[PDB]
Amino acid sequence: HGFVQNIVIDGKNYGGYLVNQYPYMSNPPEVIAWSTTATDLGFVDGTGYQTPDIICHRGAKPGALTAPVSPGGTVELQWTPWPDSHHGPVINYLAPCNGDCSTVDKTQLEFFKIAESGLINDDNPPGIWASDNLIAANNSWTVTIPTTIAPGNYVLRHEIIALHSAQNQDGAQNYPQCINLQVTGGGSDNPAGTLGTALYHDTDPGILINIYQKLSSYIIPGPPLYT
Ligand SMILES: *[C@@H]1O[C@H](CO)[C@@H](O)[C@H](O)[C@H]1NC(C)=O
Ligand SMILES: [Cu+2]
Repeated sequence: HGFVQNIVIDGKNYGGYLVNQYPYMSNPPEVIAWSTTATDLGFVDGTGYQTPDIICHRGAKPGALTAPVSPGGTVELQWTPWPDSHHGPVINYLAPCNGDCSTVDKTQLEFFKIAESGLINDDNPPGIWASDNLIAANNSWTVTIPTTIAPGNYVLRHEIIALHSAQNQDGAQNYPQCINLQVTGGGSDNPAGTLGTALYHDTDPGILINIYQKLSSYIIPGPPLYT
């Protein structure tokens, strides 16, 4: 259980959507982060993969603000302290807003994968995952925005999937966090985009999986990485 508390871009903090404060507030602040109803700090499991909840988490609505990112610049997302138990991949997708991200229909966003990290080492099952990398980096993930994509406004959909219960149907725990970015530079790729509700299915080999046994490979779920 956890959520993105803060985002660092070009030497300043953009406060995140504090899901344990703002939902109780009724005049909460404008942020670059999407609002959610996930006040349990919980997940979207396999029962929700073909519901709108999977896109930017349960009941999610666009953030009011959009953060400019320098060309090929870094977006550092800072989580609440991530449990060692919650082993699994950290995956990053962009969808174009074709306009102000604050007014987009989330149901029509088309995501391309810009980064994935999965099973790093399996010497000691369940092993060392991207989630363990995120913990070792004091609960922060660094995303580099490609230079080869068309500039414009994009939703960054940032996700940990926890696999600690994933040996059972609908056991995998998706933690998607969305923020609004204004990508800059000279690129011109418009990568083939996957609907939120076509990202994952509940029987994918990276999703329905027993992590506690020796694993020879791990197929990171979601569409193919763009390069
Ligand atoms: C995280 O930072 C704290 C100090 O702020 C430190 O005590 C902790 O051990 C750090 N890093 C890692 C890899 O644990
Ligand atoms: Cu949890």
